[PDB]
Amino acid sequence: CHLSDMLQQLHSVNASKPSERGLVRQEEAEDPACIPIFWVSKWVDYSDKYGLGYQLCDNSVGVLFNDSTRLILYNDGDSLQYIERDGTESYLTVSSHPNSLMKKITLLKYFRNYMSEHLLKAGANITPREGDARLPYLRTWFRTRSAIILHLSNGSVQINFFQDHTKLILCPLMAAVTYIDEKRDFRTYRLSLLEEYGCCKELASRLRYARTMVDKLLSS
Amino acid sequence: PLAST
Ligand SMILES: *N[C@@H](CCCNC(=O)[C@H](*)CCCCCCCCc1ccccc1)C(N)=O
Repeated sequence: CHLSDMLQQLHSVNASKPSERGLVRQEEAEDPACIPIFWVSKWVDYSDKYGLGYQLCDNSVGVLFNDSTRLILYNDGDSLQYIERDGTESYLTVSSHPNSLMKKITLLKYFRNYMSEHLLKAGANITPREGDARLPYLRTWFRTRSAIILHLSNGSVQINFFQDHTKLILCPLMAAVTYIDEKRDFRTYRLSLLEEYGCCKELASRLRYARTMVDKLLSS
Repeated sequence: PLAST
């Protein structure tokens, strides 16, 4: 599936030792056609009580509740998507929703209200690529000493590093990685071209770490 | 609770 493909793609680049080239030509691996459509722009870890709330770059909001269910509010402010633990999806609206979801809608709004007003948008300067097509939800997440790892249902894996605020957005369908550096500049690369042309030690180190993180996701 | 940047 997506994670197995991502692992293969990362291993292939990492095995090639991209930073150890005679002449690294990192810029030759850039491909703006592979810029992602979706990534996580902000998040709140309230997992001691309710779960993890997050906002995607399209200003939609989601919550992965502690009971392994998900509720998504589209950026129109009314459309909802509810995903049961099985993955069973239901579409509804805030204006017309079963009373059984009132509590979870209320929790999502508390998350939304906080995030719209008070957190920075990751990738605020990134224009998504032109698309056609499905809104993803948060499948899994965890935190380590160095990063928070966010796995979306479209296969994308996002890794936000705590120390220096650098970020990776990995897509196994594009076989691409977007790297946001500490200055918030960003580049999108085709992983196969990073294997061909190489890259700096900073990006190579984060791609080695990313492979370790995908191993963790695979082990659930 | 923890927050993004
Ligand atoms: N990076 C920001 C500054 C970040 C300051 N830190 C945070 O905002 C971390 C998150 C703090 C906890 C918020 C918890 C409340 C969530 C809402 C909720 C959900 C369910 C029930 C009740 C309440 C910057 N601007 O630089």
